[PDB]
Amino acid sequence: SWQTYVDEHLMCLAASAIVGHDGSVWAQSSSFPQFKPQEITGIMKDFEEPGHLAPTGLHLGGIKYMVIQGEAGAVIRGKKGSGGITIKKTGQALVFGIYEEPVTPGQCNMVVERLGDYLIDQGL
Repeated sequence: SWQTYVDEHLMCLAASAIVGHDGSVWAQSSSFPQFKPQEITGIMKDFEEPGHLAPTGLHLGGIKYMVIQGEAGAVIRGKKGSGGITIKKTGQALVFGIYEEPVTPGQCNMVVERLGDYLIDQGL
């Protein structure tokens, strides 16, 4: 099934998703939150303007994260409690990874990187 394909190729407590720059879901794991378009817009702006989201924090699914060091124009990183969020920009899409202990930041960061690696390799 599509969902078993997605769940085993994405990060699946942790969740992950591939979202177009226009905000449409290309694939999301079973527990990935619904999000708001304005949330995607501010994320797209932080990729243009590093530090943009830092004074207000990063919001996804209404959840507030503290912005930390990412990769300018390419990766956003956020922390909350014992978990956090990683967002990688590709040519056409955004890869999201959300994690909570005992999932580690490094586990999430690497699933996101691998997804972006695949998408960019496909020209997306």
